[PDB]
Parts: sequence; structure tokens; C-alpha cells
Amino acid sequence: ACPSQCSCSGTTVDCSGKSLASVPTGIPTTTQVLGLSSNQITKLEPGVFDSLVNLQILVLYQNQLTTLPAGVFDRLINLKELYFSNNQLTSLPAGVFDKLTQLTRLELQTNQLKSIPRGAFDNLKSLTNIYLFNNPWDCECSDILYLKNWIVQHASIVNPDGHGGVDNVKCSGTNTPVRAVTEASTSPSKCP
Amino acid sequence: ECSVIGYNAICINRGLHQVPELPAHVNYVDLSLNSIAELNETSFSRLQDLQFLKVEQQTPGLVIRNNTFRGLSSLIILKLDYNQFLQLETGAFNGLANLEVLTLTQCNLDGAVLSGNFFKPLTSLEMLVLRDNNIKKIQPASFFLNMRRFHVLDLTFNKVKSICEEDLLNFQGKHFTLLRLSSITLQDMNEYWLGWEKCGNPFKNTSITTLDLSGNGFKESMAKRFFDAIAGTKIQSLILSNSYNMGSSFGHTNFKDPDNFTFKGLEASGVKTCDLSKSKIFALLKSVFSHFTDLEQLTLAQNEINKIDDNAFWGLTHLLKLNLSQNFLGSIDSRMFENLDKLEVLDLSYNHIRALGDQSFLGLPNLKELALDTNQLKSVPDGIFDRLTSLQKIWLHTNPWDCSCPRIDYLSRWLNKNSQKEQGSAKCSGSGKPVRSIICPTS
Ligand SMILES: *[C@@H]1O[C@H](CO)[C@@H](O[C@@H]2O[C@H](CO)[C@@H](O)[C@H](O)[C@H]2NC(C)=O)[C@H](O)[C@H]1NC(C)=O
Ligand SMILES: *[C@@H]1O[C@H](CO)[C@@H](O[C@@H]2O[C@H](CO)[C@@H](O)[C@H](O)[C@H]2NC(C)=O)[C@H](O)[C@H]1NC(C)=O
Ligand SMILES: *[C@@H]1O[C@H](CO)[C@@H](O)[C@H](O)[C@H]1NC(C)=O
Ligand SMILES: *[C@@H]1O[C@H](CO)[C@@H](O)[C@H](O)[C@H]1NC(C)=O
Repeated sequence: ACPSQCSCSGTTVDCSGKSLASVPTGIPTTTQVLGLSSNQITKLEPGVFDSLVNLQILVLYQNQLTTLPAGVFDRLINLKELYFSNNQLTSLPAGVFDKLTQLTRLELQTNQLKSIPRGAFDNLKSLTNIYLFNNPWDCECSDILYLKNWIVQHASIVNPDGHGGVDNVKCSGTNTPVRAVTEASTSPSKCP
Repeated sequence: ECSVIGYNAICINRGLHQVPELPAHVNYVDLSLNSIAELNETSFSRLQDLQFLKVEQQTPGLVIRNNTFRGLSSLIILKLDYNQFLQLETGAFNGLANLEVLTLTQCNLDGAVLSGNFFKPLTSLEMLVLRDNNIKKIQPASFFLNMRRFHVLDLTFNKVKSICEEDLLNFQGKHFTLLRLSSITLQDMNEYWLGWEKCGNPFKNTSITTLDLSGNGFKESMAKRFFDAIAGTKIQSLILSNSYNMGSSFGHTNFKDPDNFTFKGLEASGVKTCDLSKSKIFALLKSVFSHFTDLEQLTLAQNEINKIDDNAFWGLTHLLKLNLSQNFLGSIDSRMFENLDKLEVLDLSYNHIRALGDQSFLGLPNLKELALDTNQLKSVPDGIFDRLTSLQKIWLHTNPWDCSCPRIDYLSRWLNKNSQKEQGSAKCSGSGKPVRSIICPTS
């Protein structure tokens, strides 16, 4: 059956625009597409998605997420598309995307990320589209070197389809491209 | 560029300026967050199997031309929310005779969307969401008389001037499962308004399962006139939470608490649950709820309640649940909960309670659940719980229990004998040991 606040069609469950403060319970394990956009979800419970092993699309844009719980996506090995735009993410947990071998689209634009943890994207072998613009990247901090090295190596998949490209990943305050920062200009002491 | 998975087509944020080519068998399509400036009849020509379609939040000014959806006889759900300055031709929804759900939240729409012929083709419509638009008056056109399964309407966050009988004429005969009129202000319907008599009964010949009127101020003088006006309307659940003008508030003179006349108009409504939480009620006056003779659940949580007068609960012969959590009762006595013989659940948590009177819970033989947690109780009178013979659950934790002997003798023994009923764990202040574990050397 379909969750109360949600609308279901085939393997799609849309719980969008329902003023939800949390993820609805009783979501069928056969769910391939789960829509939770445009709600008031402020936090995700650890392992809330473990049941949904068939999930290929998870939509969470326009909520109030400040961070994620560790390993929250590790059961979702079939995940293809992940939407996080317009939240308040200030940091990502180490290895949240490590299991997402088939992920082609990762959408992280318009958040509050200062940095990306080392090797966070390394396991994403299928990644076709990643959006990283509109984030206050701390270029004075030395932890940004991973993001720098990664986007300069995979620039073709960064902010494509006229979203600015790799140059639209900009530094906080100076508005300089992140790919252009030097290791000498950064420092471990300027890391919050 | 869309992601196709079975019968699902995901086209979110693809920079699209028109509907893309998709396999002709898909029945769920999400085109949200693109730059489609206009939808017309050619837009969904190759998608006649559509059951669920979202075209939310295009760049401002999306235009939907006549017969855009002509041919989509399988379309059940259509979501078009967050299209700023949405432009609808009057035949925009031609052919959607089987549509059940339409959502048009935050599209800068006005009242003509209900009074004009926009929804005329929607003969199967059941649920209409019109949140956060510019609808100043609710005036459904006459074809709504023939919409036999229309039963859910959401108009939250529209600045509605007023609601009157002649406005809602074409909703008469309907039974709504949900009529959500939350935070709609009703600025004209104040205590001075000359239009009250002419207003009549907006809900004449209309029944409602859940009437949500939360966030509308509802000063006592206004509530009284409003419920006098809709007297006799069958309502099963009444929601009046966040009535920020309701109640006299903490030590004040301007506004009044409700009294025995305030809700008299709901006398014959058959109300089963009533939510008056998050308002500013200071005192419960006598017979204030005496017209809720069918009421089974009542929450008054998060008000400013300092006082419960004699016979405040007079007439509540069927009430099973009373929520008084997050108020300022400070102390409980026997008189306060008279007239609640059938009560099964009582929440007195978060009330700064420092004293329970001797016979506080005497007239509640059917009480199953009693919450007294998160107060300031150091002690209870001996025998305070002995007549609660139906009791199944009790909360006593987060209180500064004084575990000196023999003061704690009754409670420690009672909590031990009834350990299966205690939810959470009452603790001695100081030592931190469970009160249930204390054995006094004497008694
Ligand atoms: C879009 O459709 C509406 C309604 O189907 C059209 O308006 C009607 O036009 C007929 C004439 O063919 C009039 O007799 C009706 O009175 C009109 N209805 C209303 C509510 O005005 C409208 O002309 C169409 N617009 C376009 C551009 O095709
Ligand atoms: C009485 O109403 C209060 C407030 O509406 C309810 O409080 C909730 O209680 C749960 C657990 O008891 C908490 O997790 C929520 O955070 C509380 N909500 C708020 C807004 O504080 C309370 O549950 C109700 N009591 C009963 C018996 O139904
Ligand atoms: C319908 O819209 C498409 C895309 O906006 C446009 O190319 C086409 O000319 C339109 N056709 C009509 C008949 O309006
Ligand atoms: C409206 O009035 C008619 C005739 O008096 C009655 O049969 C019908 O049940 C009423 N409908 C509602 C919803 O009250």
C-alpha cells in the first residue's frame, strides 16, 4: 500500500509538497523512485532507507537538511540519481557515496558546503552529471584541495548543460574558480 | 537526457524548453525545474498513457494553452505547483474528465480560477490544492454542483476576506473529508463587521469530516459570531490550533477567554475531536465545552492555562482524551477534573506542577493513561493513585522526587507494585536511583 501523505504510481512514490517533517513510514521495498522534495525535512534517521534496496532515484531538494547520517545510502547500491539542491547542508559524512557505483547524477548545488571530504567522489565510477555551484567553498582552507584536484580531473561532468561548467565552482568571497587555487595559498590553520 | 526507468520518466532540471521525446508507454513523468515557457496541444501528443504528471516550478510565467491535455484520458494526478505568474487559458484542462488530483500551490492565482470555467472539464476531481495564492474570495462556479466526488479542498495561506453563504452556494450538498482553511486571515470577519447577518451560513447543507481553521486569530468575539453563523454544520474534527487571539493570555485585560456561549453554535455538529492547542487560553471557564456533547478527544496543549474553574468540563459526557500538556496549572485539585467520568487518557505533563490535591483523580474510574512527567513534584499525597483501577500507563519521570523516608513510602511501594505501568523512570533527586527501588525502614 501507499503511505498516507503520499501519491503512488507504479514503482513511484511521491511525497513532495506535503509539509513533511520526516520520511514517511511503510514505503514499499519495491520502490524505485522516491520523491521527498519541497517539504520541511530537517534530518534523516540513520538507516531510514535500508529497506529500499530497489531505489534508483531519491529526490530531496528543497528541504532543510543540514547534514546526512553516515552510511545512510549504503544499502542503495542501485541508486542512479540523487537530488540535494536547496537544502542547508554544511558538511558531508566520510564515505556517504562510496557504495553508489551506479550513480550518474549527483545534485548538490545551492547548499552551505565549505568543503568535500577526501575521496568522497572516488567510488562514483558512473558519474555523468554533478552540480556543485552556489556553495560557499572555503578556498583558504587546505581541505578544498580534494575538490580542486577532482573537478579539474573530471571537469566535463561538472555543472554541464550551461550551468557554468567547472568554473562555476567558485571560492567564497573572492568568487575565484576553485580549480585555480594553489596549495601554497591554502592552509590547515584556516580550516574551521 | 531524461532518465527513463520502466514506466517512469525523470526529467528534473534538464534545462528543457519543451517536452522531450519519451517512450510512448510511460505513465509517470516529472518535468519539474525546467524552462518550459508554454504548454500546448502538441506538448503531450506522444504521451497518451500518462497517469501522473508533474510540471512544477518552471521559470516564471508558464503558459498553459487550450487543449494541452486533450487526449490524456488516463491522467489521474496533475501537479503544477510553484509556477510563478502561471497563465491559464480557460480551456487549459480540456479532456481531463478522469483527473482526480490537481495541485496549483503558489502560482499567483486569484479567485477567478474557481469562479471561471478552468475546472469545468474536471468532472472526476476529488482533491484540489490551491495553497498560497492570491485568492481573496471563495466562489465556486455552478458546475461544482455536479462534481460528485470532490471532497478535499486546500486553500491555506490565501488572504480570504470572508466566507459567506452566497460565496459557497455551489458547494452545498457536498461532503468534504477535508476542508483546509488554515491561515486565511478572514480580515473582514471581525467583531464590528456589518456583513454578519447577510453572511448567513457559509456551510449550509454541507458536511465536513475535518474542518481546519487553524492560524486565523479567532478572538473570542469573532469565534462566537463565526460558530453562531455555521450552527448545525456537521463536523467530525475541528482544528483551531494557533488561534493567537483566542484566550485572555498571561495576565492581561484586552482579550477574553472563551465561555459557555463561545462555542454554542457547535451544539448540533456532532464534533468528535477538537484541537485548540497553541492558543492563549488562560482560564477554562464553566461549561465552556458544554456544547460538545459528542466530543471524544480534546487538546488544549501549549496554551497559557493557569486556571480550571468549577464545572469547566461540564457536559463532556463522552470525552476519552484530554491533553493539557505544556501549560501552567502549577497545582491540581479534585474539583478541576469533575464531569469527566469516561476519561481514559489525561496528559498533565509540562505544567510546572508542584502539588497534587488529596482527591485529585477521584472522579476518573476509567482512566487508563496518566502523564505527570516533567513537572516540579517532590511528593504526592498517600493513596493518590489507589482508585485508578483501570490504569495501564503512568508517567512520573523528570520530577525532583524527594526520596526521604517515610515521605516516599507510599509512592516507592506503589511504583514497585505497579512497575509494569510506569513509562520511563521516576528518579530520586540527589541519588538518582529509581523511586520504585526505595524501601523505607518503617512506613
Ligand atoms: C480557450 O477555450 C475557451 C473555452 O473552451 C474559449 O472560450 C470560449 O469560446 C467560445 C467561442 O468558441 C464562447 O462561446 C465561450 O463563451 C468561451 N468561453 C469562455 C469561458 O470565455 C477560448 O476562446 C479559447 N481560447 C483560445 C485562444 O482558443
Ligand atoms: C499532547 O500534545 C503535545 C503537544 O501537541 C504532544 O507532544 C508531543 O509528544 C511527543 C512524545 O510524547 C513528542 O515527541 C513531540 O515532540 C511532542 N510535540 C510537541 C509539539 O511538543 C503530546 O504527545 C500529546 N499527548 C498525548 C497523550 O497525545
Ligand atoms: C507548441 O509549443 C512548442 C514549444 O513551445 C512550439 O514549438 C510550437 O510551435 C507550439 N505549437 C502551437 C500550435 O502553439
Ligand atoms: C442537504 O439537504 C438535503 C435536503 O434537505 C438532504 O437530503 C441532504 O442530505 C443534505 N446534504 C448535506 C451534505 O447536508
